[PDB]
Amino acid sequence: IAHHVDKGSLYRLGPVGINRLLNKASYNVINLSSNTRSSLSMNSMLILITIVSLLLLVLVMNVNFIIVIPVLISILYILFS
Amino acid sequence: HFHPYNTLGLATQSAMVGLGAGVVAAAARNSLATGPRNILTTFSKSGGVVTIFTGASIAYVFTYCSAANLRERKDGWNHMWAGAATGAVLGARTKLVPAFIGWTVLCGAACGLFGWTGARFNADRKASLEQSPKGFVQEDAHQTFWEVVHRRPLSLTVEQLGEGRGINAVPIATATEAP
Amino acid sequence: IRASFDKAEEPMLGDYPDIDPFPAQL
Amino acid sequence: MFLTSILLSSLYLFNRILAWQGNVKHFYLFASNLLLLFIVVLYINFNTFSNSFQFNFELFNSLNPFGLSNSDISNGLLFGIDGLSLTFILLTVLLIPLTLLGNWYNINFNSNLYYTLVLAIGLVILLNFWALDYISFYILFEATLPLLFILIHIYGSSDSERASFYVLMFTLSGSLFMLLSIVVISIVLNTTNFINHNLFVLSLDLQTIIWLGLFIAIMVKTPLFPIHVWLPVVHSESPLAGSMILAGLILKLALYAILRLLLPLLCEAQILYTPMIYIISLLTIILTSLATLRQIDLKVIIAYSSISHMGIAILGVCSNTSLGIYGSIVLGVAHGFVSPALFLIVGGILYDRYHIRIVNYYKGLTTYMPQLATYIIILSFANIGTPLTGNFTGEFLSLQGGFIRNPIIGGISCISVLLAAIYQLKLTNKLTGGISSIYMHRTNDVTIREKFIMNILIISTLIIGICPQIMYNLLYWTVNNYIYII
Amino acid sequence: ELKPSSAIQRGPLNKGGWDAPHALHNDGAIDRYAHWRTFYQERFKYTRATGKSTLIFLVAFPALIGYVAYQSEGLFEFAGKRRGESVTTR
Amino acid sequence: MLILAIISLITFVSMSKLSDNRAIIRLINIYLILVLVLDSFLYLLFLNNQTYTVMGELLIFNSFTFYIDMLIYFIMIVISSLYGYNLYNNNLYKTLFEPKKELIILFLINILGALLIVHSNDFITLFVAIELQSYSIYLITAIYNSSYKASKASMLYFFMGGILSILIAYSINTYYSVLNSYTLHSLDSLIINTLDLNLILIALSLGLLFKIGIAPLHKWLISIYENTPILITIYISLIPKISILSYLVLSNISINSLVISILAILTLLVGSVGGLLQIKIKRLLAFSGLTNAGYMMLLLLLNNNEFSYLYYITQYSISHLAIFMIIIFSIYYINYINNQYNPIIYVNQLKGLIHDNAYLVLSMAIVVFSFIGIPPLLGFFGKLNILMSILNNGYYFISIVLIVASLISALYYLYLLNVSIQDKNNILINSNETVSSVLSYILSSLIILITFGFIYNSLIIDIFNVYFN
Amino acid sequence: ALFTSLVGASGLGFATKFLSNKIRLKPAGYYPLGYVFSGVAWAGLGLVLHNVHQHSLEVLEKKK
Ligand SMILES: CCCCCCCCCCC(CCCCCCCCCC)(CO[C@H]1O[C@@H](CO)[C@H](O[C@@H]2O[C@@H](CO)[C@H](O)[C@@H](O)[C@@H]2O)[C@@H](O)[C@@H]1O)CO[C@H]1O[C@@H](CO)[C@H](O[C@@H]2O[C@@H](CO)[C@H](O)[C@@H](O)[C@@H]2O)[C@@H](O)[C@H]1O
Ligand SMILES: CCCCC/C=C\C/C=C\CCCCCCCC(=O)O[C@H](COC(=O)CCCCCCCCCCCCCCC)COP(=O)([O-])OCC[N+](C)(C)C
Repeated sequence: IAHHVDKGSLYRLGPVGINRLLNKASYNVINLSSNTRSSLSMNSMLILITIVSLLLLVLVMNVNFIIVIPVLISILYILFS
Repeated sequence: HFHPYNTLGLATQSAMVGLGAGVVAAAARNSLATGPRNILTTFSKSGGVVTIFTGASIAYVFTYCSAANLRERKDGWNHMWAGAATGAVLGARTKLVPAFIGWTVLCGAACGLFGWTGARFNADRKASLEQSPKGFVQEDAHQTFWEVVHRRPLSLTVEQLGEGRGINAVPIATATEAP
Repeated sequence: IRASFDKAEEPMLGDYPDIDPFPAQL
Repeated sequence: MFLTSILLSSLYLFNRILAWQGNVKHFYLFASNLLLLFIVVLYINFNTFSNSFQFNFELFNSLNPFGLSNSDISNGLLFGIDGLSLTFILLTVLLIPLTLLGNWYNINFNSNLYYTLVLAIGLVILLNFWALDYISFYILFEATLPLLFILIHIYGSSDSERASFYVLMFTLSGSLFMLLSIVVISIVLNTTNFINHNLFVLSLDLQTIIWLGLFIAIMVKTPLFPIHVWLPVVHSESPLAGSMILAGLILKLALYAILRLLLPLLCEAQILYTPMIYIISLLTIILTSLATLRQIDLKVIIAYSSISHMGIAILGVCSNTSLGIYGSIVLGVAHGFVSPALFLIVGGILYDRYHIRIVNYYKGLTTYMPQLATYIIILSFANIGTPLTGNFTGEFLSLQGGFIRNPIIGGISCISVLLAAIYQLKLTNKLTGGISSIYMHRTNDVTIREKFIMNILIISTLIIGICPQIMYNLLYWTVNNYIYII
Repeated sequence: ELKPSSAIQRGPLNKGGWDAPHALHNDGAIDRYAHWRTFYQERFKYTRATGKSTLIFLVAFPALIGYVAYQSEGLFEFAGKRRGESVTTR
Repeated sequence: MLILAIISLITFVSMSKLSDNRAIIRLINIYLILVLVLDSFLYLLFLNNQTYTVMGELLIFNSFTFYIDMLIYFIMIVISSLYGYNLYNNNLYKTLFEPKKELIILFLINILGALLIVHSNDFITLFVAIELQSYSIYLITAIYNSSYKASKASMLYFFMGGILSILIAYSINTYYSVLNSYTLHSLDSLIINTLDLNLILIALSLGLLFKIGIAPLHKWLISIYENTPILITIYISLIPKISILSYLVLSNISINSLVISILAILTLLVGSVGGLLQIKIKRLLAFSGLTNAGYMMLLLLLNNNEFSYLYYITQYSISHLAIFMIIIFSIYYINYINNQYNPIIYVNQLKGLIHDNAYLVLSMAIVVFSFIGIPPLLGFFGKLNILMSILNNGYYFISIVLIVASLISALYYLYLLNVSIQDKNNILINSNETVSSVLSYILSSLIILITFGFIYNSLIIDIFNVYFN
Repeated sequence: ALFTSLVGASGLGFATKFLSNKIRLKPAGYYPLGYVFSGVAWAGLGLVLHNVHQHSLEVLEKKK
């Protein structure tokens, strides 16, 4: 209990597992735009997707609501990991 | 009451949507990259994204409609079971078992917390203070949610709490009276 | 390493020397 | 004009003692000691015949922002006492000169910083118990956390970075949900108040889902089972004063807040949901008092001891019975005596002498410190719950009150007398007995100040243990103010 | 050509006070043992033993207490009593 | 009386030399002070939320707009009191932080462009005023021409602001195509039911919102903020945010907006987890700008957001302003100085600052606790009053993600303190020259507002009640 | 009361002058007339805010 529960698994849902979770998710949103020192072309091909992805997202929404939730979970997965 | 869901119909709609999301994400991954790339490496150096967008989109809504049909009601628990299935799909990319179990528990708990509040990113127009009856009641009205009264009816609290612990249908002193 | 709990702590140690546990009484 | 002149004189006296004397250890002692002379005279004029709140004042009213106010329209910050609210102030004010004393011959580097921080996080927990709004209770429920962060980070032993981050993070993370549940009942009722909310009922579907936001907020502060991650590893790297004032005062605050906030407007949401509180309190008593056995460090053991007694106490509050409420109050007033005395034993005396807190170096304390091994034993046997000490009166009444409400959970929870004896006596007979250790040069006997603290924290347990009725004159309304058994 | 100014004269930091002599000989084995035990969580991993303990004390044991506490809720009423009378409610 | 200043000073700066620039900025500072002192009795015009439409259905003058109109002059006095005044009287501190000749012109042209949006009714005043202020940011950025990063930053900001300006003009043109009028009150609550307007009104919103840092397009702004010099960026981080956010909040064109709710959540996620592993101080500071500008699309979803907004904006502007001025003080004590335009770059560089002076770290501690919402501080009631409106109007998952975002953000706010209270090994024993008197009195006043604004909280609520209802 | 509302804002002014001395690494009393300047300035701010609140209360009284 003092090693497999108190220090083992209640820190995985505590300050040890969340340190690694935030380390991974921060590293991915940092590396969103890593290379391509042409930052103008890199930010400019990003403005197009974020008026296309939203524009298809709303089309998918107003036919059925349930089929955008896995889309949004998968966008969080590709964005944060 | 409710209406059962077409599991196959909603699943194949979401399969088409996951297909389109995988295609537009692979098209995004080609162009937002570096090094030698062409038209054919759309699905060669794709990072396996179209499997993500396809499998999550099938498994969530299939488990959701199946859970809502076998429970015969709609609440936040169906989003918990569906988010557990989504965590099962997203956990299989890292081929390790305790990772996988953690994805299934935590993504399912996060999706259940999303489903319990209303399963909405926005608000409900009705059923919130600005558009719902609030404050005190005026007369012997059924106290709705958002409202306060001064004394609840005892026949209501015995139906809600129970007939056990200390709560009784008659208060204890007048139950023990001299006549 | 003799007991089943001493075996169950092999993957935790990384720089610990992992010596043989022997009773102080015996 | 008169009370302004008192302040303009006292700040000048403070300035001149800053100028001539170097430390303000003496003036902080003088001020914190005069707080006793003030609060005891407040206790004299306390009418015990009234359930009523006696001494009321609003700060920060509209018509008078800098001071007192007598208007027919009140939007300031209310303050007052009765009974319940007053026993914990009297617990507080006789302890804060002892933590202010507790690091007297110790600090040596920026002492004026340290004693300012300790006195300030004592005054903030005075005004915790004076407060009467939900916001004025809450705006001092975390005015502690800045000064606690900086008192752990600077002046912490070693690896005090991580402990300081934990005392901010865990408390804040559980505290924001308390803020949510305060916001909800401040937009429904439009009143933050501790006087009127007996009158206001709520829908059971509303009352159900705002009890969560306060319960998993006190789950962090009195550390119950998915929490108490942070409790031992904020203790084990704290300094001496910020460990005594943590374990004697910050923990009993949520014992006070489950009474003050939860029980009298959540009356119908609890009786559905007390048998989750019994689950969580039992498997903190069963689990956290069993992980004490395997602990290499010496301050971490007394940390988990604090967890186990605070897990006994909140199954006396949540009993909805009449003996358990008073039993949990006498637990809160007696654990706040016996426990900071133990922190004076572990990181107080023994870390000042040898500066390392591993248990494995420490045996044979009797042969060169006899009149410390006495304070090891009588203070341990006071922590276990031998009678005539005031811990047993609380443990007894709280196990009895938790036996009324559900007898199977009380029968299982009665094993805590055993489980609290095991680790405490295992520690006591490792420290007390054996040949005086190899690693250990013989250092001084326990000195006059570290006896003067101890005998106060021992007599104040023994008086409660011989007569627990010396504070029934305060509490006999608050034994009734929280029962909903119709 | 960007240097903090010539008008600083900055010195060393002392903590001040008395060098207390060493009352303890530190043991390297006990020190590295304790440093291994306190920071145990940075190297903990999931095995079959870890998973067995986590299955029991986090899942099965709260569920058993939950069954016992929510079923036996308002049964027992041992306040007075007599002979032959009902000891429970249900 | 901006243009009475601008027309006069442009002739005055045309003839003055390069040495006179400091004293020109001092003159303009004192001028703005006396415009705030002798002319601030115009609050009496409204007494019951009375709104005036001036220049013929073209400008709109109400009291929300009067408060923003007063807030911008106050922060401009604090900004202009930086360029006017020397930090120290040394060789380094003259060659650092040099104001250009045309800088003081471009500030007030930007304030004209920022005020003519909050006061704006027509779409053409909207478009001309976003253009005026966008040019002024193009040129406040590029005025330090002999800097490599600043020129690259101005050229990036140019094309991204150009795309979002054409997206706004497309939305304005499209609303004109479906309804003949340009004014927003041609809506008057009967259109929106019988008319699909949701796509137009969101594209008008998203056009301004993406100019500010709405988080799918957050990567370019962080790069511009890290690349400009450390004094251009306090101004160009404060001004366009507050100007258009009080526009979009005064005219509630996107209620219940699902796109706005998603991007609000995405902002609160990626800001609080983007600032976590970052070693540059202006970065950390700009993502603290991002999460706090994402407690804004939230109130933009609401109806009746004028206590929560205004209180949180003046909270944020004081707190923002104070922590930039703290690191501008902190550059004297650091051991390494690179990059003349941007002297402190890393948050590793301000170590051991408590051993240099303790009261600048006392100041830094109260501001960093005010960002994370610590209850006796003024920054707490801002989040409290956002949450008394989020939960008031039905946004429950928004509230939970708001809380989790605040907790993840506090982890990189407190890194500033973790760095600044540590042992340094090289303590200062005697500084020969001392920092400028007025420029440290300004920071002391901005602290004591933060630490003692709960005193006057109650007066503000009563005043508010009279003057907006 | 008006008087305590002046004295408290003047005390805020004394705190501004004190903390501005302490950032500049000066002693507490450095330019002890500057305390009078800051006290009068912040007390004048208390005058202003006090009178605005008075007039706002009277406007609310006239609506009945
Ligand atoms: C502090 C941390 C704890 C976190 C709690 C957050 C979760 C709180 C959710 C509970 C709550 C918000 C109340 C929140 C107020 C305080 C929030 C406090 C902080 C918020 C962080 C959301 O309630 C949601 O619950 C979900 C599941 O339970 C449902 O899921 C969905 O189900 C499917 C469709 O129904 C979907 O098809 C499916 O897709 C979803 O699955 C939703 O339908 C439902 O709206 C309840 O609101 C609602 O309650 C009901 C009575 O029930 C009230 O109507 C009543 O009608 C009569 C009945 O007597 C009476 O006339 C009267 O009584 C009243 O008129 C409403 O007025 C309304 O107000
Ligand atoms: C003698 C001057 C010496 C030189 C000083 C130069 C500049 C001083 C600038 C600012 C000093 C602070 C004045 C604050 C005025 C707020 C008016 C107001 O609460 O606004 C309310 C509405 O606000 C809101 O919605 C919410 C705003 C929330 C503010 C949050 C922070 C407040 C906490 C500290 C601020 C108060 C500190 C008082 C210090 C004594 C509208 O009322 P109003 O527009 O009629 O008030 C202006 C009348 N006036 C022009 C004559 C003064």
